[PDB]
Amino acid sequence: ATQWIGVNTQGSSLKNANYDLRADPIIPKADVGPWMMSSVDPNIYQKPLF
Amino acid sequence: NFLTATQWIGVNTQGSSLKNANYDLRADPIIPKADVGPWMMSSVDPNIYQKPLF
Amino acid sequence: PKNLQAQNFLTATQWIGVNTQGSSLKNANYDLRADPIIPKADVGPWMM
Amino acid sequence: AFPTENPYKLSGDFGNSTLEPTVTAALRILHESPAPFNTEFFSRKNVDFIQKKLISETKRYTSFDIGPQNEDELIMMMAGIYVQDSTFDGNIKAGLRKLNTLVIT
Amino acid sequence: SDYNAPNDFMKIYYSNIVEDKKLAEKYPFFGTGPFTGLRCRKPNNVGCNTTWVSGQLVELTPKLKEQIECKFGIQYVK
Amino acid sequence: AGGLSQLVAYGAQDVYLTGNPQITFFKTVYRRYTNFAIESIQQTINGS
Amino acid sequence: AGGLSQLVAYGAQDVYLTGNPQITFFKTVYRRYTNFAIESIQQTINGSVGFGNKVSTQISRNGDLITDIVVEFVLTKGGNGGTTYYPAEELLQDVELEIGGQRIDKHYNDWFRTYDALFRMNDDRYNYRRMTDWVNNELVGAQKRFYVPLIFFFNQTPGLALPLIALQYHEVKLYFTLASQVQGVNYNGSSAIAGAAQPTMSVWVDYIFLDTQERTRFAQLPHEYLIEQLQFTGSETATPSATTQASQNIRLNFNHPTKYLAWNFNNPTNYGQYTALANIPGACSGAGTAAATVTTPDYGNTGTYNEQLAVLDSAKIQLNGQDRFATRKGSYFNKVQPYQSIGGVTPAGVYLYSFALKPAGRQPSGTCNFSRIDNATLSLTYKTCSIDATSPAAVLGNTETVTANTATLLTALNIYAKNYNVLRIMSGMGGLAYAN
Amino acid sequence: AGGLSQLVAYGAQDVYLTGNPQITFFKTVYRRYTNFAIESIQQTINGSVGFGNKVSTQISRNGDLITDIVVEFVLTKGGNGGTTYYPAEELLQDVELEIGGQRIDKHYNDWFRTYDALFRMNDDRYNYRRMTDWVNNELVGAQKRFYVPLIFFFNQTPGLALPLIALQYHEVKLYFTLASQVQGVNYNGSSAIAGAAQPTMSVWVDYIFLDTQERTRFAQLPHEYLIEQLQFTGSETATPSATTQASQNIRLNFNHPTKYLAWNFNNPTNYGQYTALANIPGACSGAGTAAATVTTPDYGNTGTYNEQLAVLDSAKIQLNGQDRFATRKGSYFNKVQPYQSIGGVTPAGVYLYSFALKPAGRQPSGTCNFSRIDNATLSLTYKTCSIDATSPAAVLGNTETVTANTATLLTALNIYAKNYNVLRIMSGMGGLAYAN
Amino acid sequence: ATVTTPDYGNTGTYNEQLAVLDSAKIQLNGQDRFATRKGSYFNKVQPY
Amino acid sequence: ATSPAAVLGNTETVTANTATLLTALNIYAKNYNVLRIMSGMGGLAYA
Amino acid sequence: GAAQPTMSVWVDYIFLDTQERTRFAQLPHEYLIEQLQFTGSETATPSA
Repeated sequence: ATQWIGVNTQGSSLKNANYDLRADPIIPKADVGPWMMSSVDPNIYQKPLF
Repeated sequence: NFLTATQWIGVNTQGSSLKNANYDLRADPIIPKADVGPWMMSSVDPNIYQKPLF
Repeated sequence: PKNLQAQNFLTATQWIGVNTQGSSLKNANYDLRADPIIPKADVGPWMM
Repeated sequence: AFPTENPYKLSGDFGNSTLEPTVTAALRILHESPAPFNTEFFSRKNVDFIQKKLISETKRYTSFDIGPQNEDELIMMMAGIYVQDSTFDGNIKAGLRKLNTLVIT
Repeated sequence: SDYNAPNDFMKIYYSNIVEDKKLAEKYPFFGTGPFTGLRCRKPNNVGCNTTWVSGQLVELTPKLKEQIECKFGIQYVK
Repeated sequence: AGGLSQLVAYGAQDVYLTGNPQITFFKTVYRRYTNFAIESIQQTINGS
Repeated sequence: AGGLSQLVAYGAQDVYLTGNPQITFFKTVYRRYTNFAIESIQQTINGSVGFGNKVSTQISRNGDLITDIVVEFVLTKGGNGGTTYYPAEELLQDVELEIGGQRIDKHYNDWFRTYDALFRMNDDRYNYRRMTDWVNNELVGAQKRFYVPLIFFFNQTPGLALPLIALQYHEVKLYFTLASQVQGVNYNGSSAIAGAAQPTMSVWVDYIFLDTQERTRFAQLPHEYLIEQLQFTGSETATPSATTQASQNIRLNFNHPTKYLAWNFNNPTNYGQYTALANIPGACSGAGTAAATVTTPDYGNTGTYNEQLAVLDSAKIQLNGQDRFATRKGSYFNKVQPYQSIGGVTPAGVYLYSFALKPAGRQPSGTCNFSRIDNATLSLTYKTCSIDATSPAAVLGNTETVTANTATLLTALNIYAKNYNVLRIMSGMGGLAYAN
Repeated sequence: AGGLSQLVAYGAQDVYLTGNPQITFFKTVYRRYTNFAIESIQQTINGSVGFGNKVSTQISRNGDLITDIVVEFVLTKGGNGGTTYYPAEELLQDVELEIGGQRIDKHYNDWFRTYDALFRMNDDRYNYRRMTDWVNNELVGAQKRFYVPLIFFFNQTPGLALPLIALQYHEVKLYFTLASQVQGVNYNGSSAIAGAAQPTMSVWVDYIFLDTQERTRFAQLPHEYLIEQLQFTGSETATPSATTQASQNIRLNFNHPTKYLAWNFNNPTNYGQYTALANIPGACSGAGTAAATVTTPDYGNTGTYNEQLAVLDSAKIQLNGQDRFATRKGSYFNKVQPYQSIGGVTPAGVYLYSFALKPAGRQPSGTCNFSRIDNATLSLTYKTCSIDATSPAAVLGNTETVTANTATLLTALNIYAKNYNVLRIMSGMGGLAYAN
Repeated sequence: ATVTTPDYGNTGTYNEQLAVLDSAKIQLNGQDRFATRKGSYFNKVQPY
Repeated sequence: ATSPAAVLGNTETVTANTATLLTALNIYAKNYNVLRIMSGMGGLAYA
Repeated sequence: GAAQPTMSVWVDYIFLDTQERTRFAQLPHEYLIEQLQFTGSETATPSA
């Protein structure tokens, strides 16, 4: 499979990154509208440290 | 004999301003006013009364 | 030669540029619109 | 010996399309708005009648089997005869009877 | 501004801008000819007899028909 | 006037061109394709 | 790394480009074609060949289909370098095409010059010039073989090939008018060149032969081909010398659906001169030195690109007494319209207005039908011919509304229309479907 | 003998060519189309047209959809022949397309020059230059009408024409910024030209008029157009005169499936200069004689094909720290990628790397989607700028790793990303699907 | 006689040779309302 | 303008050199509107 | 000899308590805000 080169785990997640030490709350990708669809990811912290 | 109140356009009502006007002579069939998505909505009413002459 | 389903015999060449009857109407559609149909009762010498 | 299906210059000439009906095309060249007389005469059911009537009558007069005729030429003929003679007083059936008679002849 | 308050997100919108929801549900079609600009039921100009007043399109309920008919010379011909 | 004077000047002769149309020019549909990437890679030359 | 890195980088936007793939660019499958062979055959020219003579050829049913036709001439040049300008194109004054005596088309030498000016492009024009001219500074006495491909509907692509099989009763014939005057070959300006030779002429037809089952189908089936035709008649115009920018309303006598209207203004005595002459390079014999005379061109450089020496200021077309577009300046029709429609470069003095999105293509793309237009008018405005043509300081240093005093010689007006028809062939006979 | 002798030469190898025929080349089939008419209509400009001024125009709804748009300028030249270089598009400094209050994209004068320099070829590039510059050695004081076609997603092909009837609630408008300094018209280098006239401008929009049946569908049905847009942010470079080859890593900020990245290096003090100036023919003002000065170009000849004067030595594109391909020399991006991707000639100083097979077209053919790349970097290596620009013996007599000392002035880096988006139109309102 | 000061009591005249306007046209939404007329049309015929 | 020979005997499209003084352009329109009077107060119907 | 300016952009961030952060992150919001519309024009300042 073409990811034999390695998984791009960053994806798009840092384009609008969280620079806080507190994790951002999860904001689900709910109905938006036809002219302002985004393509980042929420970049949820995997370890909140709290 | 009062001209303002009719069946057609109704009572005490002006057609308001026209923006994004149809400069063409064609009817430019009306697309119903609706809000499709939360952003970049227009408050311009279509030129409803522009006669289907063709 | 009887199975002539691939043949196409009609040729409407005499019918291009035809007016309502033999008059010179400058066929050209000068009126940029609909031109609705005029009812025609076939009563000749005296219309009614 | 002979092919029974024509590799037309334009295949699927009328029918097999949703962009515009046959009637609208006729109305443009006529420069006329829709009316019951126009919408019946240039209808698919009337064109189908005419195509089948021509195939059956030809086979009755001759010994030859013919298929449907070039529709582009037929619709131009229908509109041409229509303009030259479209006489009715509102009696649509009587007018179509005369007009279809002229197209078939 | 109050903290212990409901989130007033588009509530004014849903009640006072939108698309005349209740009217449109009962009257899905638009006027086709001389009465273009009025909303009603059925194609052409049939399931109608609606009116436009100083603000928005409204249903011409018998109460409104009388309030206007008794004051203005409208014969309300269908 | 303008583009309208040409649209009304429509005749029987146009059925071959615009009658019962099959395509338009102003609403193109592009074909979807198999995803690929192009890369230029150094080869090793064997010899002097 | 590399391309694989690009691939594993995918997302929401991508579905619009690669979801549920329909084509793969790396698996082209070629279609199998009915067999055929191509050969070139020389036709008989009936009539005396020469300057001012008219000859014709009745084209033989040597093959099954006819496509490309090339007329060749062998000429000896009567002048030196720069004295000729498409001498084979001028000589071929016109070509008339008949099938069964029915006129299908007719092209003129000036149309060939306009066609080169508008629709030929991509170094084909240079090779074309090589076929029609002396392009290497050749001297008096040089002999050269010239080729003037014909540009009828069945000449430019096999898909419009004219069936020979299906025409058992109608002959295909071409008529050729050979110019009485060809610059640098038998005349230099208006003066005859003593000893000039008469041309050697030959008409070559390329035939296509079909295999067994295909040629059978061609004999059995009717044929409908999309036809390109030229509509033309010449007229006179009025170019003013001073104080005014003259207008002229020219009636457009056309009766078909068209791709475009194209026109030029020329000096009737100098084949291809569509601009004023001036004492600047390429626009005058002797340009740049005291011998310069702005009444005679440096013929070989006749085609130039500076619209300053062009006579047209603005043009509008009216259809049924209605403006078709707001009046545009001549530069629009010389440069802008052919840019967006053809993608070529048009020399100064030649203009086109299209009705089609792709007037250079075989695929129809929008037409104006002059069978339902009554008084169509081309309204032309000329710029004032006040610049002294002999003074470069003025020739290249003035306003948009004036041109040289020598533009008044461009008295011949040529308006062309490029239209549609359909050639129907059934039961051994051919003819046009539309004859208006 | 003849063609028949070839048809009989049927062998085993032909079952892949002429066996079980699928197509015949002698039967053109063209597809039938909706009736439409083309009209060019003048727009009203809101604001004062002039040097350094900003104006805007709202596009009227006179037709159903928009294809090309041509900006027309009228200029008076303030210098002698050779003092201008595409002044029409340098004046047209910024064009911004806005649909319903949302920006689509914007084009820069440098982008028009790059697009022209990169994608237009032969007859097309020349006719473009004719529309935007003075190309026939014209003199000071001459007046010329210029036409600058716009190149938005809907301007070169009708397939993506913008549907006005589908946009009854949104206004479509263009913003224009005009340059304050235009070489040879308002300024000569940094010096103002006294008496220079202000430009006159008009914006022409190509309107398409449809038939009623197609108009109804367009108005009522939702649409998705697959369109291209330009993304751009400028930057700066540095290259030393001697000791080292400069390296530079510029971080890119692009967001969509991208067809290609094109870039150039320029001297902002002039217009169109993408190479060093040198005392060789056409490479500086006065080149070849004692008056030659390598600080000022021979402006009308600014564009060159001599990459020796170009500053870039080599480059690679890196995505997330992983090289997308191994390092290439500047001449590779100038000569090979446009050879494979476009098929024309790219002048020196203009560089391209394509991700698409044929980015010159509009049918998608391979894209790099930068919305999924965390850090995209263009890594540059510059040539050593040690060659004395004034000595032809050293300028034309040197190696790959060195260029002229005047190359150090090409301090601006302009990277243009042409990429895909989706234009969604629903209930008379427009805008783009993705925005990041 | 002067031509800088009128004979004020006779200011109103009928000779269009002293008029400013050569021709006029009215356009509505970019379309002509009628074809161009000379100034005398508007002074003599429309009021007729 | 001072020579009757040139003023009263000239062409269709040429006027007096003194016409250049008529620099003020005055364009009038007469339109319809409606005066509504209710409860002692009047005003325009259309704005 | 004039020096180039050196820029620094400082942004005042608010750190909210946790409960309010949830309200902001997941609930939808409207703000009634100002914006500026601007185009340039030319004056007609007279002389004497």
